[PDB]
Amino acid sequence: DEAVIDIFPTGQTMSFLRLLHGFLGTCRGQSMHQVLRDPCVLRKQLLYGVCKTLFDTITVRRVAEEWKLHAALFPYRALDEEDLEQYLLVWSASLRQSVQTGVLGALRDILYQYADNDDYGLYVDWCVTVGLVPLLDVKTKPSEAAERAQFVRAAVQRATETHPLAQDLLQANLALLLQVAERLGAVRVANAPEVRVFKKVRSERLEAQLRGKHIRLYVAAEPLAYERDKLLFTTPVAHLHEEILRYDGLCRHQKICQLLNTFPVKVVTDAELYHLPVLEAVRKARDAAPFRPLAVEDNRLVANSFFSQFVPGTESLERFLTQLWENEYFRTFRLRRLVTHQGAEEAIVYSNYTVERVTLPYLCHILALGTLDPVPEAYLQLSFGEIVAAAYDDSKFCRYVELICSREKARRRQMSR
Amino acid sequence: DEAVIDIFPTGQTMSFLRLLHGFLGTCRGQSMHQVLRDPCVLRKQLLYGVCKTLFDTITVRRVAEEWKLHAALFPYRALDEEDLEQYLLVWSASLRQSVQTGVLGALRDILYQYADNDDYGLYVDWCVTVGLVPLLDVKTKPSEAAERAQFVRAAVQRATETHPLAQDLLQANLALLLQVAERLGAVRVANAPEVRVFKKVRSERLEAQLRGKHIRLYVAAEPLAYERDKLLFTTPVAHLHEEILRYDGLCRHQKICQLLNTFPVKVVTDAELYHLPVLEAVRKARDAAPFRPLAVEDNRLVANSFFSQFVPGTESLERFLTQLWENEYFRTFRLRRLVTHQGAEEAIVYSNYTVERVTLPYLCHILALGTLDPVPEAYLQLSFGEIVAAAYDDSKFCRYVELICSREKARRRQMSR
Amino acid sequence: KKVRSERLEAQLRGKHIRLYVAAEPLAYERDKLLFTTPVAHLHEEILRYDGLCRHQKICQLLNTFPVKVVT
Repeated sequence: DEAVIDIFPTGQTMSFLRLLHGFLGTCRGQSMHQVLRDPCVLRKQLLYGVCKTLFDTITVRRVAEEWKLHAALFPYRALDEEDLEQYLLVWSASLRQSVQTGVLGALRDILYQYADNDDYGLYVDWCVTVGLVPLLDVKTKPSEAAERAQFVRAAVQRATETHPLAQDLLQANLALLLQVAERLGAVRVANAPEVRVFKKVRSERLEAQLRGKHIRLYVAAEPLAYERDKLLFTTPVAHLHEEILRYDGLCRHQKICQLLNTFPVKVVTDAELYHLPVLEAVRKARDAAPFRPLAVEDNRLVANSFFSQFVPGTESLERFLTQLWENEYFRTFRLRRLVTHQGAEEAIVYSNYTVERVTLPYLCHILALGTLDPVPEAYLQLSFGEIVAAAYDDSKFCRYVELICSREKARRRQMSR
Repeated sequence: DEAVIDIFPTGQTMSFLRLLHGFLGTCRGQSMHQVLRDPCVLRKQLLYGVCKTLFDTITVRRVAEEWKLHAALFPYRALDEEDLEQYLLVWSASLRQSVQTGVLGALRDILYQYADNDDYGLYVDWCVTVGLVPLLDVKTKPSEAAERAQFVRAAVQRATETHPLAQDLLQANLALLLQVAERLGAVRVANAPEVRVFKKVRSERLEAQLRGKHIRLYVAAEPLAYERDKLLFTTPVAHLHEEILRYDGLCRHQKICQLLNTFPVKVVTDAELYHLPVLEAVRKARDAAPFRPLAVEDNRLVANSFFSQFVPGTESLERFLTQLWENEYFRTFRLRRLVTHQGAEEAIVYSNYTVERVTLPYLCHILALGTLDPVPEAYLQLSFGEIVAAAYDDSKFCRYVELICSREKARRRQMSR
Repeated sequence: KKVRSERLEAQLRGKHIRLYVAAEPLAYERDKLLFTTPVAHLHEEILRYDGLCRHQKICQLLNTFPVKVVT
């Protein structure tokens, strides 16, 4: 039996998850954590990365080849003065919308089936409250890899009946598609009881076990460790644990100093009230708070007493704590505050440092990052389905259309002129 | 008998539905849940999805063929200088309004008959308060599928007497229309007494039963489960349950400390008031609140008493709770606040993230999502009937009118010039 | 609302009449059942207001005299 210092299921960190999802502590700052765990933004960045890796592959060759196919199939032309640019622009729009809705249906189906592990919304807690994530690599029989291969083959059959160039792109990159699909169902966030993580004092190679079985873990911020056997975390929630404990103690104190002043006089020695009228309400109230005196024996000597009536004010440290939570979650992740003119907090949303700090290291330890890339934060406010329309616009897919536009305008301009 | 931790019909979550529809708690924020369960926006997005799936199908061929039909039926033409564009524009407007009112009558009939299951308004409660929906897959005899076929055939007979191009669109896609009509009446939201959901501790495969019958359920957020046998949820309403319980405790406390200070003096030892004139009113008032003393025996020793007069201030935590509720429902769903200049809260309405978070997973577990798409949030504020006029305008149905406009202007411009 | 089959239907003086349900209330082992309608969202608060109005009238009608004595 090795003496090993333990960190996870103590009071100091089991209380952290209760306060962080609000069993004990509450404030207006509690919302600024729940903005940080939108599990849709992970699937947005995931689809942005897989579509950006998808689209920039064969932008040069097939834009000539399928245009040659549709041109030799239908070379119909009346005049080369006005209608050529109109056919050009409706051509570009039709291609981009067809491959758009094709890969949009493909990514939408393969994500809406099995991207809802929703472990992001716990990953942010273990990256904000202890700085290191427990996770159990769930594996199954290898037949289920063939089952997922079957499912993504059915999805690209939907793409096959959608459009030929889209299914050409998916038949190009389905290998990495099924790779990131299996990496997506590869792990959980260790959301299970009787889990524990500890730091062995002889060799600081702190590792978790789940119910006796060793599990791996990704450490992002190892705590500082000294001759203080208990050890301080550098995590952002542990910056403010004392203050929110002070707040909840003040809430209990205010409740008990309210509940001990209910009666009008002091001596020494359930909607029942609403509906029922006042003539019996004054009857029920008088027995609802029984007058109780208070007494201790003393010989030849009684009190010269004093009375104190106060309630502790919550609004001062309430405004202080909400300001503390607000400026804290704006420093340690640079959330933006986009507003209109004289506009009051229209949106709080992820910015460039936030995705770099939480989403990209997440995909580092899911190891999907070998193919992916960050989404710019201006794109993240957009839609689930509109994001691709600017995503492959950011690639040279729509930039090659301008060059083939100039090539076609030269090709028929030397015909006309 | 298996020891299974139970979650649904306890105090902690049956009280959630009572506070959410306001049996116990109240605030100015309580409306911000009821804006989130507008059941008309689901049928809005549903009709947008089915009209978008309809209208992009045959935009290329039949616009030429039916114009050939109308041209060979009536090729009358006086001059090609001014009147050609006028006939062209009234032609395009008549086409779009005819198919508009055709599919509008079709979707209006098939929606107003059997889309008022209104289960969205309960789905948002089980997605906001426990993060998972119980639901019972209601099935019937297979004859009723032929009754629904009969109903949609009657609706397309109304389309038949409306317009032929709309009847061609519905005769093209009536199969998937029957699919979405069946999937719409496929399930309820498990709004029934004696329903229960629990989490089996031996394998965390939490499942619901209805009165002993096993039913499936869609989990969107697995709650955190530990050696704490009770488990904490990550949902929005459980983030603020304690604070509104504090509010209701203060409401009861203020009601008592108002109801116990009603008499003017204290010693130690129903509209019947309004109509009645004051001479008998002051008579009924004194017996309406009888003077009562209060007494406990003591020997050789009496009181040195003190008096307290206060009621708790409700407006401080009332403003605090409404602000908490407000910024809570603004972070966890990015509800927009569209306003005019110096305009105060003109509308709170669904934005891009909100439909992605609640409507699209709803249609994911109704499995209508294989044919549908999100409506952009700017369209959802528009009408039930005007929405399609922009919806197929977003498609190439009105964009192909510009190309056949240029084709007709070339076809008669080479005739005139 | 019939508890055996939730097929809630109205009658007029013993004669059955039809009804259009726009929002069926939620029903549980709570025999009284909660409505999802907007007026039931604020019923408790306006009952609190009317109780306060009665309370203010009766605490006005009990302070009308200038002096108060005991005996």
